[PDB]
Amino acid sequence: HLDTALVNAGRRKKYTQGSVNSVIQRASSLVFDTVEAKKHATRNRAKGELFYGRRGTLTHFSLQEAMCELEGGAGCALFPCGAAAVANTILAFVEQGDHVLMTNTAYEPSQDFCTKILAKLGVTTGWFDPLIGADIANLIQPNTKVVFLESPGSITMEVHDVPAIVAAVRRVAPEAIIMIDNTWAAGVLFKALDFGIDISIQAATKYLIGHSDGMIGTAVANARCWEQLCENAYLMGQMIDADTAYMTSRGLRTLGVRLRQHHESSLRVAEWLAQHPQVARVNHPALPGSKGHEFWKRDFSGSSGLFSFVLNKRLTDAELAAYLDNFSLFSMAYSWGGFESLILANQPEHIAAIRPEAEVDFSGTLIRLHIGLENVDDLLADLAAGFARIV
Amino acid sequence: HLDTALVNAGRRKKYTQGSVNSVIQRASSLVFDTVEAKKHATRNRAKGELFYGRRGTLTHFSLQEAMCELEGGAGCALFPCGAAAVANTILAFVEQGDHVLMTNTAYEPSQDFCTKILAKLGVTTGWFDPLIGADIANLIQPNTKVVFLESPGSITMEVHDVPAIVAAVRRVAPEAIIMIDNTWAAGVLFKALDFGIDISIQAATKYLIGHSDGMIGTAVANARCWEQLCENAYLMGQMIDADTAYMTSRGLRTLGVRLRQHHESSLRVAEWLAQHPQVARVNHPALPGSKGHEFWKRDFSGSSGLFSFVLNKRLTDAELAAYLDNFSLFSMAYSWGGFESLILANQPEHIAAIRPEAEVDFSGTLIRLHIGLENVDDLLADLAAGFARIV
Amino acid sequence: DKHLDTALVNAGRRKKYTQGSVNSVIQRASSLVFDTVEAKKHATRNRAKGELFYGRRGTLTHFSLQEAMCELEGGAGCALFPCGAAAVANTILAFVEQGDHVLMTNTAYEPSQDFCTKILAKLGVTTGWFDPLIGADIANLIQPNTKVVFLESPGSITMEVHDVPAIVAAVRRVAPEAIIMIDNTWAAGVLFKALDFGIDISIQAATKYLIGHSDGMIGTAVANARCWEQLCENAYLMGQMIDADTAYMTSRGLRTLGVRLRQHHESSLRVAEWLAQHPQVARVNHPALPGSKGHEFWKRDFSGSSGLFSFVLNKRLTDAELAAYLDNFSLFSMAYSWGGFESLILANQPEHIAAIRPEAEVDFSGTLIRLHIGLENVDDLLADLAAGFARIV
Amino acid sequence: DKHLDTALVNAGRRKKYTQGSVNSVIQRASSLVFDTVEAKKHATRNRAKGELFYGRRGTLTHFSLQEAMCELEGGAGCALFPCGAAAVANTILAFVEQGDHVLMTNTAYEPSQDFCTKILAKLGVTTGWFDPLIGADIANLIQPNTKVVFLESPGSITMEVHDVPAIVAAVRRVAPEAIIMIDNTWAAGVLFKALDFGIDISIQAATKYLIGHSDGMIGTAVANARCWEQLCENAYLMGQMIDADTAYMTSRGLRTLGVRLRQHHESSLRVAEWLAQHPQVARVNHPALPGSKGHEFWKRDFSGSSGLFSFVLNKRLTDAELAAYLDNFSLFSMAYSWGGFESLILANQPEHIAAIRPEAEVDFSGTLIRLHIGLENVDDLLADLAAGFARIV
Ligand SMILES: *Cc1c(COP(=O)(O)O)cnc(C)c1O
Ligand SMILES: *Cc1c(COP(=O)(O)O)cnc(C)c1O
Ligand SMILES: *Cc1c(COP(=O)(O)O)cnc(C)c1O
Ligand SMILES: *Cc1c(COP(=O)(O)O)cnc(C)c1O
Ligand SMILES: [Mg+2]
Ligand SMILES: [Mg+2]
Repeated sequence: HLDTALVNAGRRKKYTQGSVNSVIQRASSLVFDTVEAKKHATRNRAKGELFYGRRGTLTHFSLQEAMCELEGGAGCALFPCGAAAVANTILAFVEQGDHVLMTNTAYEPSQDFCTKILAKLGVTTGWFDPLIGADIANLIQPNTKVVFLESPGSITMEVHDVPAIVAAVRRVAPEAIIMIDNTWAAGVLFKALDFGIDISIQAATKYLIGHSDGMIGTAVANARCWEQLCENAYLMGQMIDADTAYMTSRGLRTLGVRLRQHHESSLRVAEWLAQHPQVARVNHPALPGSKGHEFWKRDFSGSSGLFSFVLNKRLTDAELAAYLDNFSLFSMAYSWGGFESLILANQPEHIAAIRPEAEVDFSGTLIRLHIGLENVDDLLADLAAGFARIV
Repeated sequence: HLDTALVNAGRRKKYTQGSVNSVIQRASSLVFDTVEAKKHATRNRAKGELFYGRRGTLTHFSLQEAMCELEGGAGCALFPCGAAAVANTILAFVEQGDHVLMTNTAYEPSQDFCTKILAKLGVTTGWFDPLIGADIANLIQPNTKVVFLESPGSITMEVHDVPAIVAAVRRVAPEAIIMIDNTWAAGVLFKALDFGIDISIQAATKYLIGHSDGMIGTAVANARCWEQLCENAYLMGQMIDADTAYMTSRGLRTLGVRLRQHHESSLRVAEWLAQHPQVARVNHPALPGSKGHEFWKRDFSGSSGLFSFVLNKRLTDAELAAYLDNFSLFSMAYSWGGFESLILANQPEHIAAIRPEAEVDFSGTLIRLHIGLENVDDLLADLAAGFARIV
Repeated sequence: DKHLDTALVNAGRRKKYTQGSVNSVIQRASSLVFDTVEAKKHATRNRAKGELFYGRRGTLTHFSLQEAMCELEGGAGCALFPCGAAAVANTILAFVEQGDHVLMTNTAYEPSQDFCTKILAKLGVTTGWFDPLIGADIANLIQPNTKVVFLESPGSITMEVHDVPAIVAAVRRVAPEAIIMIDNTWAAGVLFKALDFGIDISIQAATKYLIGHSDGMIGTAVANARCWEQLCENAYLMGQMIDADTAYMTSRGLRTLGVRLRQHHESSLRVAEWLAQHPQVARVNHPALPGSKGHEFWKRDFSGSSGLFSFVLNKRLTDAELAAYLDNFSLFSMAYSWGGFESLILANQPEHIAAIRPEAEVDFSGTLIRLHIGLENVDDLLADLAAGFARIV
Repeated sequence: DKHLDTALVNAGRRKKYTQGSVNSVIQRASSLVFDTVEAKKHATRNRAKGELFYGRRGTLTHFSLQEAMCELEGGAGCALFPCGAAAVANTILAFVEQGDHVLMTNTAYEPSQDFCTKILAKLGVTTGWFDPLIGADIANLIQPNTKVVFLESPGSITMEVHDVPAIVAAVRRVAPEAIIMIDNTWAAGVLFKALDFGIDISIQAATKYLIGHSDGMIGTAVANARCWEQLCENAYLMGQMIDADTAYMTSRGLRTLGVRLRQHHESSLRVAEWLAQHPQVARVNHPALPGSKGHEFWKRDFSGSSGLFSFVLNKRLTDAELAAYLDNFSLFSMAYSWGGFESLILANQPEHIAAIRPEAEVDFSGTLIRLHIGLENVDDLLADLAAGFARIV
């Protein structure tokens, strides 16, 4: 059961040394008692023997073991944040002349890494609609090396048909590297590697940390792709500090109870918004009628608390301020996955500008909500008060 | 005076909020009270206004201000470790078709980033002897974009003639990006940017942290190069956690008193080794006769505690174990810059393999020492006991 | 009902403490700098009133936690301590002097009892005991020199729930000026609103559910207006404080306390209901289980349950049987403390309990097993308990 | 001489605590897991002897610090506390009972005095006072019920150095069983080897030089074999402990303590020598300065100096002059505490000192300025002091 696995993942005596949680081992230098010990550590420098702090200490090894168990992978690479995990995981598998095929709903920093970093290094990026399904086969080029998924999509929440995409990729380019940004699912509500994806990337910053106070990225790879991910990310110096690794392991322990509350509350809010006269559409993977909902219901084991909705009109700048500046419980901030409820707004042309080679299908102002752990009736009252400020 | 600057750098009330040290602000989400506040934060997202944790919190801003003051730069980018700072700082300034010209004594992970990451991205790397001086002009190609220095060199400690190198580069390619790995000097014993270098990179892991228990990289850039460094490293997701940033600021406060002890002790050990019958040569920038010593004496304001020496013979594997396995105070580990004294050995062919397009000029076993804060007569007794095990 | 969830998310989070982040900043300090003599004078006058003065009085991080605890427990001030045992010992010490008498429940946490019998006694302060179900009959035990009446509901290990209204009313009838204190750790200070019942001070080992992850230690004591000044100043004369980082982690634990406690309640009551039907169980002590001692008071006076409870086996396990039972669990771990995400198991023989029930005997003869029910899947925990039963059948 | 530098680098760093790193691991815990009943029994028997048992007794991180402190101060055990004031109050409390008497130097840290007069007095323990230079004449003040003789050398604020050998010899002549304690904070426990002088317990605010950076609070008390058991168990009954992270940071501070103290000594003595020649200075109180009170004992009994000292101005500054002086320093900051990298300044009027010198009067009439000399360049600090003098001339 997932709840039991979350409580126990990565907690072995060699890391915990008698406590419930792993020790925090802060180190660059790791000491070798003999030349033979140093030789053994060198051979096992990527295999959980203490060698050098850039490879990790006991605290990192415990987190890596936990992530491999929970996401069903052969190895887990750690990064300073989610954006670093995305950028460096893609970079690890490309070279001049390669092509990346990325969903047009990818997180904007992921897109900007492709267009502003990869392109000048001779790696091209093409784009696809998140509902393309089996038709992605027609976009695979002779030089396509990476297929990059993100389900649900950033902001607009469209859910891919991963089985159809993976089957189509494997028909044309069996050896391609299929990656997913699996942050919304916290890597546990969608078991990406069981669907034939090669690498599951997360901003552990979000639900794994769970409290809006650490930043960290993870990438869990299958056996085919692990060695290349591990060694190439290491050549870029990617690692996380021991204390944040500890706080990520610690966040896992409450992830199940947190996610269940985020699901229950956010679906309640989504159902209520969907009936509301000031709401044109609700984008929540768990809400019937949302884009790709059928695939969410089939392929995921739950929901988190992040979603969006489109207002029945385009707010003026004055209305945007009246709406956003006067919430009592929702806070305006970037990021999500914590205990606090958050709100942000985007105009349609803002979204169109981050949907490469595509237009948007709405004209009202889009509101993205993160539903935290507050009482849902209090959150509904805050949203209702906001509606009254713009009616 | 440097000691007063080290105590005070980055400590302004807006970061310290009443304490001696900056507060530790742990955050991904940073809250905007109004739409206008969010617009202001966005405009100032790289200029010390709270915007998003990947850009930094008050704790990072304090460290960045300190590093800019101490190294005389326009901005300071932060990284998860020194290797990440090197890799990402080079990457920030190259594209397909560019050429990098790097000292053949560069830190081995820096070389491996160039040969294993850059090359397949269409960026070539050429090499130069660290004593090339003005003759580097003959190696500058039409596509040379970056000139990468490291003074003293890794392991073998050769000191560049930076004024001669910089003048020759500026004669041929005034616009080239000149970078230095300035870790041995802790960025303060050699004021790189005052010599016309564009970017000074450090593994803050070493002397800035000072205790072998944090990892972090920094890169301080002049005004010409800052915006590109800042934005391109950010697109790779590079950052450090708030707690390590705090521990780096904290390490600065004792850096002066620590470095003076490392200098005094390590020069004493070097002078003693230089008289010893079992020692063929001593590689210490502060020791008369060492390679580039004249430039160290002219261009640096002190020494740290890392150096090497060559034994009067090539140790067999049995002798290596007898020597290294039985020290009482020196420990075998990678890294350096802490309070503990460390020892490592390399055979000549090991060094030759990390001197691209060059051979080594010694045949004895090379021993690298980090001289910590222990009593120097105790360290000398430990070294003497080691000599007796191999005589 | 989830009534408190919004309060838990927001408690103590004011801009002066968070400075733009969601959580309070961590301000590590002994020295706190005064920019001017005028500022030093103001900080001195207000050194116990939330102006930065000296690290021993607190930094912004402590002030934020103190505000959150006062809001959640409805107090006038919150004193902080290195652990729950320090909170108990120092809160009692803050209100006693030579010649005074303490009246304490005989189900009090053992370190609390030992503080009374081994420290207070040699300082001229005597301690008497009462059965946890004494209710209004406590009036007969109050002496003219009784200064402190010390409650703990549910009781340690055996889980008996006081009739707090009856006890408080009797104390106020006989000794209105007495200081009534409660160790409110099991309720995490929020499932039983002690200060609303006329208790003067609610003490918690924040170590347990507030931290919630078995990795910090900290005590809190929230006092009403009548008692705050004496608690604050006398604990400070003993140098009592907590470090800023643990204060931050306690505030952080508050944010998930509601969702955690609901799961601990649901899972532990399921386990208790199953044990109460099991042929190898003689008795189940869970405040939320009908028939448990003081359950009617729990039902009336609490807003929920946590996950700690106990049960009595049908026999006293020998040392050998205790090893066969405890050494071979797959999910439960043997450890002290509780309140975390992990399920824990500990055994107490009946004679061990009797020795920590002063002036009383136990009313059971089997080994008592104390369970902390964590966040694991409850069916997996039941399978672990069932396997344990098979090892001792 | 740097004799202790190797010991400071290595103290407490054993493989069982460091597990491959240079520094001890940070083990955060309340619960400590017992794999078997046999392991729990062994941990219980050895719960005060460095076996993992419960977070309140310590984790590996605490054990490493305790080992380092016992090595450096030459003791049998080291008890840990939330701050220096908690160490003083709880170490004294651990050895007194109703009817006992404490004999304390009148230059003791004010919170230490207030603990005696405001806490101990109401528990039946009386306190008497002695001049710090009393030496062998202390014998006349020892009563049949004197249980504790409490030293502090140099004294707080005014810096008087005891003749510890003379005091100890007199105490052992009259009351051999008395518990002699010293607050050894100024020496960081290493510049004065208190236990080698026949003192029983050396107490430190590790907050100061051991932490060394003004950002952690922690008290330590290192006891000889005679007194360790009572200190350990009675402090534990008061719940006294420190968090694992602050213990780690204290161990970490030890590693640079030698290099820091040498700079504090060099710089502060230079400043003291300059002040002693300054026309606006009436007196300099620095143990390392010839002519200072008890300097001959400092020279004989200490292995070095720290950076805290004081001086008396040629006049008492009014409130207005105090602001002009203190508000406008560029490098010195106004704050309590000391022992860090930053230079600090605080003023005490002569009448303020007299009020904290029980049964004594002060022998100066100017404002007393206490300086902590940090790691800044000493010529810059002298320029800051010179500018201050110009503002009050
Ligand atoms: C938050 C976000 C990221 C980036 O993570 P950071 O830790 O903020 O760098 C990556 N992917 C998704 C889907 C995100 O929402
Ligand atoms: C240590 C080292 C680095 C790498 O720093 P890390 O923090 O270990 O990644 C970079 N440059 C030099 C010269 C080094 O010695
Ligand atoms: C745990 C316990 C305490 C002691 O708390 P510590 O933080 O471990 O000192 C106090 N009261 C109760 C009811 C406890 O169970
Ligand atoms: C600072 C001080 C103390 C108190 O230490 P805290 O950690 O601040 O409680 C004790 N003794 C002396 C001599 C002091 O100066
Ligand atoms: Mg578009
Ligand atoms: Mg070569």
